[PDB]
Amino acid sequence: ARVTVQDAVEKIGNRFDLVLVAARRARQMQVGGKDPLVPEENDKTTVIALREIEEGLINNQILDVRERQEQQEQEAAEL
Amino acid sequence: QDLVVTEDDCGTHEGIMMTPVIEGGDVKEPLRDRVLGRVTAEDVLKPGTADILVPRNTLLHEQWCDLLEENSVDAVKVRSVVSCDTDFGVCAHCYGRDLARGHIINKGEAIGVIAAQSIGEPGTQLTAAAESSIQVKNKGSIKLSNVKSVVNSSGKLVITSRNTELKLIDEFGRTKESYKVPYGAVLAK
Amino acid sequence: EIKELLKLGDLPTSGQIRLYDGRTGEQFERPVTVGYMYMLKLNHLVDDKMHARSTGSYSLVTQQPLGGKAQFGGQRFGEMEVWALEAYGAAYTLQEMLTVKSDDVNGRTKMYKNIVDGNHQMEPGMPESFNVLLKEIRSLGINIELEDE
Amino acid sequence: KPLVGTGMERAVAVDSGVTAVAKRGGVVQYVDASRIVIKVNEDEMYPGEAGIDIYNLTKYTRSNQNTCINQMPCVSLGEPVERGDVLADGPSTDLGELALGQNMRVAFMPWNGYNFEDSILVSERVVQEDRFTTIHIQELACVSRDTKLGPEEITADIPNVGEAALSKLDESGIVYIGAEVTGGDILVGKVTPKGETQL
Amino acid sequence: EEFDAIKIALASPDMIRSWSFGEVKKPETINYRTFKPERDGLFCARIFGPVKDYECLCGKYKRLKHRGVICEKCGVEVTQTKVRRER
Amino acid sequence: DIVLNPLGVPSRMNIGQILETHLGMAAKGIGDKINAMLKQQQEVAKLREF
Amino acid sequence: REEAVVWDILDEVIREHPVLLNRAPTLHRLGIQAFEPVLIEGKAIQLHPLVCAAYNADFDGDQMAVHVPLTLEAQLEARALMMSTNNILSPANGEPIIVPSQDVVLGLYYMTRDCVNAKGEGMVLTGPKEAERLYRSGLASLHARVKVRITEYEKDANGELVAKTSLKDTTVGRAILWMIVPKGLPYSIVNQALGKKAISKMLNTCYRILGLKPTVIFADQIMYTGFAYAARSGASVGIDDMVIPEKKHEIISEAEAEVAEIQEQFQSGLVTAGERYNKVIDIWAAANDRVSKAMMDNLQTETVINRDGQEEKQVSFNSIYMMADSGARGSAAQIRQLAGMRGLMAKPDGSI
Amino acid sequence: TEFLKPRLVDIEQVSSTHAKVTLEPLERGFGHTLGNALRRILLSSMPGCAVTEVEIDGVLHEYSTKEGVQEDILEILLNLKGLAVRVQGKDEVILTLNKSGIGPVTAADITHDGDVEIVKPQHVICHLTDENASISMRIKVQRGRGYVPASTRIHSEEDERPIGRLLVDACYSPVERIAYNVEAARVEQRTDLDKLVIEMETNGTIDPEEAIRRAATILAEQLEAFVD
Amino acid sequence: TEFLKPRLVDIEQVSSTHAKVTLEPLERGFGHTLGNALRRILLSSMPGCAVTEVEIDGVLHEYSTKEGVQEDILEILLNLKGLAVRVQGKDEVILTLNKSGIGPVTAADITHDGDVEIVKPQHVICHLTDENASISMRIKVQRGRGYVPASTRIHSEEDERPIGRLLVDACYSPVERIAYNVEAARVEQRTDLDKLVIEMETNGTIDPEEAIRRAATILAEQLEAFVDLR
Amino acid sequence: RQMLRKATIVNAGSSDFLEGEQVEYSRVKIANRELEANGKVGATYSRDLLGITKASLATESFISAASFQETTRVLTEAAVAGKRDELRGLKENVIVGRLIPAGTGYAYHQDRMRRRAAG
Ligand SMILES: Nc1nc2c(ncn2[C@@H]2O[C@H](COP(=O)(O)OP(=O)(O)OP(=O)(O)O)[C@@H](O)[C@H]2O)c(=O)[nH]1
Ligand SMILES: [Mg+2]
Ligand SMILES: [Zn+2]
Repeated sequence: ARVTVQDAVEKIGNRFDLVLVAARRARQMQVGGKDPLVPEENDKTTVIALREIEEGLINNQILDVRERQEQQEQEAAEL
Repeated sequence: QDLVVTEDDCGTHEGIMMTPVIEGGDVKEPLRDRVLGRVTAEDVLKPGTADILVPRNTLLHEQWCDLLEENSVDAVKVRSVVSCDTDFGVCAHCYGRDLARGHIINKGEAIGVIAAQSIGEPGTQLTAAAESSIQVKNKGSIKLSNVKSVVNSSGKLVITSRNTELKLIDEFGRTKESYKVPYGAVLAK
Repeated sequence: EIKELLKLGDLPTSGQIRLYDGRTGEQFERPVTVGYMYMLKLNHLVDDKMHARSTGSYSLVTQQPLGGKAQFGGQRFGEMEVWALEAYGAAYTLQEMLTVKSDDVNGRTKMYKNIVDGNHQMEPGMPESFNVLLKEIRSLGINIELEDE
Repeated sequence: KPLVGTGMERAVAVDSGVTAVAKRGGVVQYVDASRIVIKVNEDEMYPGEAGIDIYNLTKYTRSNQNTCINQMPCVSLGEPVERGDVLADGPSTDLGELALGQNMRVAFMPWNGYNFEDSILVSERVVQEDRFTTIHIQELACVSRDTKLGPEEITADIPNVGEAALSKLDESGIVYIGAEVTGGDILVGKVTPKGETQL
Repeated sequence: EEFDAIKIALASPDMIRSWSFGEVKKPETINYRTFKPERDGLFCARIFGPVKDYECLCGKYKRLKHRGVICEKCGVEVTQTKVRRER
Repeated sequence: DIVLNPLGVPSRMNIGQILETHLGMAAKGIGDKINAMLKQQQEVAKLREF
Repeated sequence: REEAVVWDILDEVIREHPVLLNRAPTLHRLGIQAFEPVLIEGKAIQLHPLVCAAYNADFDGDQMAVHVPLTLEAQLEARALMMSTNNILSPANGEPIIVPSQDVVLGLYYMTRDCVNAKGEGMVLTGPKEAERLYRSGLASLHARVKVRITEYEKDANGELVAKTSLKDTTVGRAILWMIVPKGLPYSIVNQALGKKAISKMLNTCYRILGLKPTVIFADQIMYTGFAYAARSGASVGIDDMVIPEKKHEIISEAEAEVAEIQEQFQSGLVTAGERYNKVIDIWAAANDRVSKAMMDNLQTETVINRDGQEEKQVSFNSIYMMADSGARGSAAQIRQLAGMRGLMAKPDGSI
Repeated sequence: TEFLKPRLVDIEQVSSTHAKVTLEPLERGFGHTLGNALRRILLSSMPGCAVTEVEIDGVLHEYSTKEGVQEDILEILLNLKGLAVRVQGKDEVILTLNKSGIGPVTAADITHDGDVEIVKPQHVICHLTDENASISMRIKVQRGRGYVPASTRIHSEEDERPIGRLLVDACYSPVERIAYNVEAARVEQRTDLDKLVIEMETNGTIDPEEAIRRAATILAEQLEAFVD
Repeated sequence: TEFLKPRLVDIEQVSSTHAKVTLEPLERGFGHTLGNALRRILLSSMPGCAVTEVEIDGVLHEYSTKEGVQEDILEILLNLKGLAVRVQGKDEVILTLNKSGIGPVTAADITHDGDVEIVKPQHVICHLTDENASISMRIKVQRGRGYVPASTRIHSEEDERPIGRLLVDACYSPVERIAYNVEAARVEQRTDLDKLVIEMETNGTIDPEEAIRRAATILAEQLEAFVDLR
Repeated sequence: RQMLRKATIVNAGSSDFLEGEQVEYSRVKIANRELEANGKVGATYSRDLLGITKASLATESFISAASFQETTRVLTEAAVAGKRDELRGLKENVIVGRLIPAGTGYAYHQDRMRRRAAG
């Protein structure tokens, strides 16, 4: 969260993987301009990803599943 | 530098038997605090061998440790880094708790560096000889392990062993105080 | 002799006084030692010591930033400081400090452009100090090659 | 001066040489914020040369650590003085005694962590009274060299420069005496001959 | 470039020749007057590369247009000055 | 003027600063008496006595 | 040009952006920590007291390196792994390093410590709020021994917290500190006179029962209350603070005629240089301990406090004694050479 | 004079009892000037009602024990200190509490009385153990201000004092806690400028927002003697 | 509310600088409430007049030395900080000081301007050694409040930089010292009723009486904001 | 554990052990696991203690050995052996300015090791 990131560690577990997953999500919002699931409330992309992980919306597996979905939609469009 | 947590569980039963540092009467370092946050090896129950109390690879939390003290367990084989089978690193279970986090160590943590730093720091930062008579603090019976002494014309037991360990046993039969007797000593009893 | 002198001043022999807090007006709950200490302002003024750097000139051979405030220098990230990042997790912070922040010439300009572009992406490379090391070992007549994937 | 001293204070101030001390003594003929002229007494005054000592005082000069060296006159106009009396005080000297800093009303007691580990809590009154206000004189040089392309010019005529900047430089390209300056202001204008003009 | 490993081995006389772009015959560094690199000296531009980006020594070829164009007259390759750190 | 921390004395074992402070106040005590007598003019005889 | 709009933009960038602070020497990993920066006017870096332990930071001119983690990844590794809050326990031993001292511990000690009767001994209050109101009203000392009604919250077998109300025999000050204490903890934690040693245990206990955010808030609260009551008190040093044992010269003159008798016996014939060296060192070493013990028995206690009628003995509120007993700064050893006897000094050879 | 006035900005009302009040912008030093001045009035000068005297039948002094009652008389009195009372018209009212049987005696068992209003009728006073036990008392509520203890009441008032009348502390003040925090209000230009955060905590007889208004009013009433 | 207002009772004026002010009757606790609140405004907020700019002819900067003058320009400026000035009408007045010959230059040598009043005419500014020496300067006195150092004033406006003006500190604040004592006012019935004794020590300018009136005014102005807006 | 890294070997297995070669314990255990399943010549071993300085120079990364101490000697012995450093350790990766094989980098580094199996 804002202050401390303990809760988001408790969702995923490995501090190291927490950082990778929060990084990947923050990159989506930074570059892709992906819309945040929680109200922004003037928060940086680093903190928003941690909010989304805390509440259990963002996760390595979930991100991978939606990557496949958008990627398959684009394959559909190209063919 | 190379030592990193590579595996979660090597599934080895090996364990460094750690005893309570009881040197100089007052227990210097308790066994509870010496095995606090370390994976246990071998289903070690209570005195009465008929029902398992503790399992195998199980993180010793402050709660488990408090149970250990009611039963007064003296010796515990615990899983250690040295006896870990993992090739090219060590297992989260052989190590135990990341003392800085207060829970089981995360795989990928650079343990060796932390070890070297933590041994090195105190040294770098840190940069009464009236021991004549042993007087015993609590009543009990004299236990002399490793001792070969000769009786002198006084009536008294004059020790002639080099390694001499006087211990203070209670009633139930636990070791509670230690006292390094030297060579050339007169024992009262 | 000091207490005798204090009595001549009609000041207390203890040299402790009743003090009142300027903020609240209430008294402090016990007597406080007050008097005159001769104090010195040493040459170490903060004005002279504060220094900060984002990007600057870079060293001739090693291509790392210079040292010292007079040369507009980056702070030295020493072995000791590196080990701290090793103990933690922090692998990206470390690589940053090794590469786009020091030698990596292409990397530092590319990442500067990314930070103004607001990309906050590293794109690492090869530290020029290492390229030098290779050249210095080949100058000794030792073949040191990079073996490819 | 130091209120709680030892007595070495005066010895050090005199022997350091930074104080002007009277060799001959006699009565002071003329004080000035620059000079002291003393008329010598007949008993030490030799009958050969004119018996008037002149001590020129050093005014506000740079030290090696860029601190300030200033001599002020101690005595008043028409004061009788003996041999070995202090005529002018050096930089960190009171009437003859050595004065390295400033004594202050101090109280030993915690504040709201504003004196945590040796941290010091000071009154605004100290700043107001300009006690521990310190004077520093820095020396900057501008060198006109001769290069393979040709000699460098110290003109006020400098390519790509605001009138704001050139206002402070006079005809030759030198800043005026008394002029206040801040980082980036030009002190001595200098231009260097460039060979290749390829753009 | 991204590689797997690094190996170290004794340099063959012929291996050493491979890296070389010429034999420095003379101790001459630069000319005292035109502070430019001397013939087949220690700072020879003909061997180590051009002093200035995409510019030969005698100055006949300039600008990024001329790329790898070894000037016939002085014998200096028109590439970046960076090369003189690697050759 | 200045508020210094008591805890930076007994560990440091420089007790000189405290004696300097007590004497410093006594010195200034007598300066404050002379300042008071000079503000009220008073007698040269009385100043001389004190 | 440092235009006014630029400051507003800079404020916006620094928001939620962590910065690394480093102090030399970096002996262990806590020599680097991440913080969220707070823009301040002035040229000095402001460091949080409680982390000064990890850095071995004391403000007599130490400096620190600042480093900016640029990438999103580096920002996340700083916020999650390297943040001050997240590195509370040391990597070496389980004991934590983050713990206030000095003024902070001094203020807590003064309040917690209870004196004889004082203002309003043996009153009864409805909770810590009546206590606070009494103290601030000026009808009660912080050290008044009065019974108050406090409601502690003990955790049950599950996640639910059980509430328990009981009368406690503590002091006004400790009741008011209970207000800072989060629900879960026992009242017995604040009921002793608190020092730095007890407060470290308090924060560790709170961390293992309640968790991270509560201990973070609780740590801040302890710092604020500690400073606040630290300036409300105002203990200091003096010249009479250092008490000297009355029976010091009696133990000095005895020891001194004794050593004299052995020096006269030296010319006689019972003594080598080594034997007499040992005998004189033994005599002075025992004298030193004697004078130190008598000095510590005239300083620790030796408080004649007339209780509500007759005389009592209680612990001394002598300033230096409180500093030493609280563990705020000097130890008994430093007070041995302050008001006691300096002792036997050892030559550079190591011989005494 | 470039006078720089503050204005009441945010009123977080966490509860009817607890309410935080941020205040800006304040000039340097006015944070503590206004903070403390108000804190002192709000503690020692906010007026209110409180139990002064209690007379229980079959009780000669406060140290005895009544059978069928778990709490000693002292503990009962301490609960009556916490009894929240409003008197509308009169300055002094004597309320009667008669109750019997097994159960927690609450403040609702007090005989109403038209003008008097008991803010917390569920307030615990006594626990009755045996059903045959009955408790009867006459509780005197006076209006005053600040904190007037029995120790400061016996030393000043030495008039009528018969045995049996149990005197308890009377916390007239409706404000239970008050603390003010000065935080930096980084202001358009001034960094010296601060905000005042007053964290108030009453019982609910007086509104925090109204209590602050009253405290400032008392302060300005004292400044009428100094003309402007 | 049996409200109980104090009224200004006794004004002992020990000197033009020092003045004691007893105040009664005060209700219990209002002694310290008013005492400190007033002390803080009287130290930080008090309005006054003080020397802001000085321009001496033949003087480019404050570090030079003028011939025939014992004191360096810095020391002269520090003496002008201590110059006690009242401006009646205008906010900013420029006084002229021209003096020659041997003598201690006093404040009386300034051309007495009509509205402006120099409180201490004997105030020493300069010592002239040589008879041929003459000093001429134009001293600007501005009205403000608190403490405005030359360093805080060298980082704000500075629209024009006339090589020849010297900025010096000017303590606008007339109040040098203030302390308040709460004594018991053994009131007809109440013994907790108290008096407030304010010992003020100013330099020149502000009248003690007038200053207390102004400080109470500023506090009451600040309370209008809280009594009004909720 | 790092002190007890190396071990001397007696006899031969299916690899090149013979009398008294000093090889790391992990690598001889790997050999012994495949040997016990398949058979071949069994190899008796004996763990050796190395005190810190020598243990660090005995590491099979010469970039870590060189960076530590004795750089001239380390590089002659590596140059003559034609030794190949695959950059397994942390010091090795820090020198080339790469991601550490630990903490954050352990995820990425394990992905590269599986990229060695195919593509
Ligand atoms: N790293 C380093 N630290 C130094 C050096 N010289 C002094 N110090 C530190 O400077 C500090 C000076 O004393 P303190 O740190 O205040 O000592 P302390 O442990 O707080 O004990 P007290 O003085 O009794 O409060 C010590 O922590 C030293 O470690 C140096 O050369 N290197
Ligand atoms: Mg220290
Ligand atoms: Zn050419």
